[PDB]
Amino acid sequence: VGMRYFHKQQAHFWKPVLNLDKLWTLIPEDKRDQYLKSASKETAPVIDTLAAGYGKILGKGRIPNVPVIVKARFVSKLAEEKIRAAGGVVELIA
Amino acid sequence: EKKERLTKEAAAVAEGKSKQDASPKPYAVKYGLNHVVALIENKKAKLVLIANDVDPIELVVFLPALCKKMGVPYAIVKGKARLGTLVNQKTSAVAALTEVRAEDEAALAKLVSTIDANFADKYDEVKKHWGGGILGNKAQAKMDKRAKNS
Amino acid sequence: PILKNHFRKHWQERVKVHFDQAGKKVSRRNARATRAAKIAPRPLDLLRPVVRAPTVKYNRKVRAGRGFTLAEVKAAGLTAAYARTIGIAVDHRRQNRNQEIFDANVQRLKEYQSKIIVFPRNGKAPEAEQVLSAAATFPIAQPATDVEARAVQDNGESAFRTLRLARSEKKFRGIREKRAREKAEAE
Amino acid sequence: VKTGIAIGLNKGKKVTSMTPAPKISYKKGAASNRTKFVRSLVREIAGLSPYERRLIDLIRNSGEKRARKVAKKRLGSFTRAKAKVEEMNNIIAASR
Amino acid sequence: GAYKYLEELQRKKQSDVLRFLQRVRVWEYRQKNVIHRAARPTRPDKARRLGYKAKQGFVIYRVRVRRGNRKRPVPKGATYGKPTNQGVNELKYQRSLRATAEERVGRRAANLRVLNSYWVNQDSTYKYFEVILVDPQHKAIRRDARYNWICDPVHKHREARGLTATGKKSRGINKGHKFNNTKAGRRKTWKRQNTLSLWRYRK
RNA sequence: UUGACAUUGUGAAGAGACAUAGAGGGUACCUUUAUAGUUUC
RNA sequence: GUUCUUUGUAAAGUGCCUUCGAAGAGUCGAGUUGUUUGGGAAUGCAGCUCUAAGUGGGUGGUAAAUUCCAUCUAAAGCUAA
RNA sequence: UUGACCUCAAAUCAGGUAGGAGUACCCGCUGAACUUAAGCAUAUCAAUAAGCGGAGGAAAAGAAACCAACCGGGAUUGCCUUAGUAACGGCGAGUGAAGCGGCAAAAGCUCAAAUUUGAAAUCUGGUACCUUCGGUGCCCGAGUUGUAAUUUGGAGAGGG
Repeated sequence: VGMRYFHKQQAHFWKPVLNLDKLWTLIPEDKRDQYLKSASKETAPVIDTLAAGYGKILGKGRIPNVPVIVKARFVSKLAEEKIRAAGGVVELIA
Repeated sequence: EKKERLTKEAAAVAEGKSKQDASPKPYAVKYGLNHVVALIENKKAKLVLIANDVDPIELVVFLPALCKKMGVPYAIVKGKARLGTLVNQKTSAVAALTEVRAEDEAALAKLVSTIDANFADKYDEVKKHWGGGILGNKAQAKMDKRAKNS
Repeated sequence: PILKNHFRKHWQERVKVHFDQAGKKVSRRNARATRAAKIAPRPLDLLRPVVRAPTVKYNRKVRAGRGFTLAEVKAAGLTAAYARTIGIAVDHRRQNRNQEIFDANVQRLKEYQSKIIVFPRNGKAPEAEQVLSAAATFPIAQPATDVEARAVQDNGESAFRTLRLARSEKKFRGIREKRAREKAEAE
Repeated sequence: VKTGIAIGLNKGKKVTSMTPAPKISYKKGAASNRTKFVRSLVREIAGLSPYERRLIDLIRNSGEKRARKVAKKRLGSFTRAKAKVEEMNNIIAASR
Repeated sequence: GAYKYLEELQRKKQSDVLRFLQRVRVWEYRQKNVIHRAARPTRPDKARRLGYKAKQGFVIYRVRVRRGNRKRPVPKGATYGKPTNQGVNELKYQRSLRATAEERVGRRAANLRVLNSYWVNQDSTYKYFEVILVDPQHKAIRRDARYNWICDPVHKHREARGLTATGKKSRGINKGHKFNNTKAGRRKTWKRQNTLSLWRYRK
């Protein structure tokens, strides 16, 4: 149907998505409650999505009010905009 | 001679603590083809002789150019077998002389004056002609009687 | 559904069934015990470097490579040919272009020369009680990226406009270079 | 030096580089003092090959546009045809 | 030495000197037999780089083979099959001519082991070759452990299995992405991936 | 069965073109000429 | 575990400075024909015609020109599990 | 006349070796059709059966003229996986790999191309002795149209 693509290899296309629904399962349970009982910009829990094995951060559901530092390779428009409502930034790691 | 020479040194080294300097400096021809070509292109040879008949002819054909290039008085002596006997071999295919004793210096430099007269100075016009237009004597006398009648 | 089975060929000749799965495992552990008596004080495997994997999907990890280099062995203070007899793999065709890996391997070789003892060539051969694994003693641990909690700093760069403009510059790089050289050749 | 983001003109993580030792077998093509002498010596013994007779008879006659077109055909590629014709200009220049 | 002055001058195969040596020596090789012994190599530089060492036990044979395609031996052009296979004069014989000329002198000199071979000269009807052979009984070879690997009886008839220099070319054995169908033997990598593998506990 | 390429060389004439080798000659030009050359039928 | 022997004015390894640094041809590659592969403006192998270079050569899965970068070093060889 | 050399021969010459069998696996060449497409010619069956040559306890492959586009891996082999995917095909029937990841096992290397030139330092054979899978002495030969030492690209060499 479309154009032909010679020598395809699915390592140039590895990019698993991660909805903002989950977004806190990457933090373990015993640390999960402590950062929820802190609205502190002084201590935001750093989430490294690439170490967990997630390429892109997509915004699907709504997150709590706590500000979070998120590190990822790719974020979308509504996903990045929803974190700034919580007062958190997105550091583009490569 | 060499087996006699080493037993001479083996007493002279062990007794007189010598550095094998009981033996004098040699003076002899150099004969290996990978060695003579290395003794040319350091301008280190005085004469270089060349056998005319070599069964791979291709082995030797660069020597008159390379002797002309580095300026060494080459010569083409007849016989691969003749050069072998004077170096205690069967065949030798080249022979060259680096050092000569001081008394025999004059007979060498006289000899080079005849050798360069034949070979190193004719080399410019040797390249500009071809050889091999000879014919067998039936075909030779066939074309002469035509050329006589013409 | 349509389903693709590739069985038109004479496949019943070439069928290999692995009933020897529990058989060859028992015949493999008898090799690791026969070798462990022939190599009797020595740890049955050489020491392996630390290597970061290629191919964007997997470059987040770190991995046991093949051998160190000619450079990491020199920086630890020993020659390459003496290194292979001590028990250290040396790979001659690999290169060092990253500093954090280079310091990681030299640190890995410094610790190896303290944990070993090398017997003299002369004799009297003290008892040593070998350890069957060298890769268990010196485990490959992942490096640490960041700390668990940092402070939020924000400058409003919006982080998607950044990825959009980085995208747009690569697409139009050559056309913008073509306009400038057509502009500069005016008169 | 990379930029630190995933896409762009210079994508990838930023690390500190080391520029390792130059390998000997990247200089396989650079010849010698010796084989400059040898190849120039053989060139005057062998002379010229017959297709290279026509190449120097084509540059003197009909420019270098047609000569690259023949030397593409006699040789393999077009990138070899530059180097052979440019060699044949060095022969005519050395003739004068 | 003459290592390079021959090597560089060998490459000028259409200069006025080498096409004289080509036309004289093509005459002499027709007048002899098909297989006959050279007392010494005509190309000492090319033999020496291929493993030759002028000592007792290295034998230089010269061999002459016909030039051209391989006409299929069916009689009167009868083929008896689907019309893809009906061709006769256009089939091309996967082994090179160089590897055929090795197996010819290998069957004749049976006590010898074939080291390698190389081109010398050619004609409209024939190509000429020259095969270097080693004698694994001779005591100059069975010592001096650079060359006593050839005594080992896994190296019986290297030329007939395609293990020589021209054997590994025509099998197409080198590393790379172009050699996928033949990297470790074509019939081994055929039989591997056309094989149903089944375990005790079916995955 | 017919053509091309390879095997396939060497001569003497003939018809050209260039490279060189001087004279003249209205960076050059160009009618001329010699030779020792490389090639086209 | 022992015992008999000095092999060696021998052999090997490491720092710094300067000059060097040789590296495989009827081959690599191109056309064409046959065969072949998943290979698609041509994946290999083979026949024939042409036939390379040295800061070069192959490869970088769309043919071509222009300019770069990356990566190994072909046409010779041995070797357990 | 006499003596070498090069090429080619002859001996029931001295000492050796190859053939043939087996063929389950192995490395090559040559090579079909029935069959599937509801006919059949490209295709498929199949780069298979038969035919022929060659080895071993395994063989073959192997220390990169590699994979890649990354923060790069690092000889070959085999298994799990990539995958019934990219791609090929009267685009129909049908066919169909590779790189990265995890494991089994891990081992590297040497010739050609440097003048030993203040010394062919190398090797077969014979003979005599001997502690005999061999050693030493002697004599014929081989060999400079290049046998040893030195170096193999990761380097390395001549000098200081």
